[PDB]
Amino acid sequence: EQESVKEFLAKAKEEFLKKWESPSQNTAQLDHFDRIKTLGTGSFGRVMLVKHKETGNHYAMKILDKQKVVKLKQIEHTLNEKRILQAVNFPFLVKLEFSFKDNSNLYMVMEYVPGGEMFSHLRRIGRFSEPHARFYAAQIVLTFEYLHSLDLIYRDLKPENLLIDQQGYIQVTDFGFAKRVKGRTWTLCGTPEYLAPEIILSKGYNKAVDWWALGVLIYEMAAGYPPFFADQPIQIYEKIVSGKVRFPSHFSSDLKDLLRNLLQVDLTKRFGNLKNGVNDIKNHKWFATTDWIAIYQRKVEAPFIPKFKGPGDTSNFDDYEEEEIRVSINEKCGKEFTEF
Ligand SMILES: O=C(O)c1ccc([N+](=O)[O-])cc1
Repeated sequence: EQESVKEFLAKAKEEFLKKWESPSQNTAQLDHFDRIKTLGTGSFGRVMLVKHKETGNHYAMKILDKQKVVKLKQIEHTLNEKRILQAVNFPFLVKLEFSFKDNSNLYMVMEYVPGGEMFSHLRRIGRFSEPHARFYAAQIVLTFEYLHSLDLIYRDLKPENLLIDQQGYIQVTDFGFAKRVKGRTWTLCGTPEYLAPEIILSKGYNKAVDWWALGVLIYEMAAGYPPFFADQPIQIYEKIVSGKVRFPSHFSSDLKDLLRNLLQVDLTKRFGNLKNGVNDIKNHKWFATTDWIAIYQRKVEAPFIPKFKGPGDTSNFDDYEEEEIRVSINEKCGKEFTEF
């Protein structure tokens, strides 16, 4: 509770609110960019590496098909995503550089993070050592302290959404489920292995779901697999709600203790959601070696620098069928996306 942290977060919230209340809109257009490669694809959108034709800068352009967003009931989520991203500012949050829309699609032009997904690195090495997991975890703790102070819940923590930058630090990406919430919210969203019990059980839930997800992430980083793994979602959900977790014997006692407090089924007893808030996590013995300010200032040497050749190198991302970016002659779903 150092006044220094209080004053930092008060300024952070002031700056967020000014942008939140007057969002930027329509700051580029599609023909300002060349398409390079598809980096990922989903049921209503895609991410493509693009290059700005005048500056030469590379970006990750997320393209969402308006009709599919509507069909999959993602309108509000998409509006949340863009309004939040244009208003936030933190060292471990990916930057939204431009946004715009056309007759068919919504576009969010993000910084490109060439090291690829944490998930790929984790799966290639098997598991991270505790110091390595702790370095990433510390960045997530600080990022959640920031987001939660702004009344934002992230709701999609998982290794695929954490990209590794040129200095070996995290960039949190994919704000598709992020939401500004005072009090409780109810939507079923997230990824199965990372869902808190109160989401599975259809309760009104709060920021404590992000702290649960951090427990899942730390476990998965340190073990190589998530704590509630099973072959089918229903089996995963049964394990999540059960109140039981098994730890590998290689985990330190401090790690097990922290994880029991993050993976606490009773949200009213979960670290990050008690009277001392984030400080119960920051002051835990597992984080005793963490210099929180040095992490924030990016002065700690990272566990590894991803291997890549330059800002246009796509070698840490995988290969997808290349599909057209078609723009209809007629405006689709204009009313739904007026504010974008
Ligand atoms: O926020 C996102 O969804 C996002 C996805 C991918 C990348 N990227 O590939 O750098 C950046 C942001």
